[PDB]
Amino acid sequence: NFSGNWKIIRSENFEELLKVLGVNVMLRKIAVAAASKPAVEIKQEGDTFYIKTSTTVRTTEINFKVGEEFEEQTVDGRPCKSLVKWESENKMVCEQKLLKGEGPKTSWTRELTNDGELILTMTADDVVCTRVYVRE
Ligand SMILES: [Cl-]
Ligand SMILES: [Cl-]
Repeated sequence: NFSGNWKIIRSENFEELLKVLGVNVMLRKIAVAAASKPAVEIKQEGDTFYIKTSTTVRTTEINFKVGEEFEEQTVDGRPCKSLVKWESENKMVCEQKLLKGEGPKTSWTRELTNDGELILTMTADDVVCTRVYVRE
């Protein structure tokens, strides 16, 4: 199950994800370094989740239940309305809809492997970033 404190072990394509969302080079470079050793805390109670992710300069906290819309931010920091569903046993998928304006379609997935790794994917249109974590 997803509860725990998680440390990153792999990251692919993060800078490009930000690039396609229009994030400028200075901010991209700052963000990638800032998130290179994040702190991720998850508390799962059935279908209810608390997820806190902290970088060197940012901290985000979401509280949601699978199947119930909630507000969060896109990876580039725009407010959005999100909805998580279970795709399969321990794989949740989230569609995001901007609160204001338009932009590239964004989504994320979080799944647990049999070996206890957490895989996050984040997509912005046709660009996918994958980050893998393990429990502390
Ligand atoms: Cl990366
Ligand atoms: Cl992260």
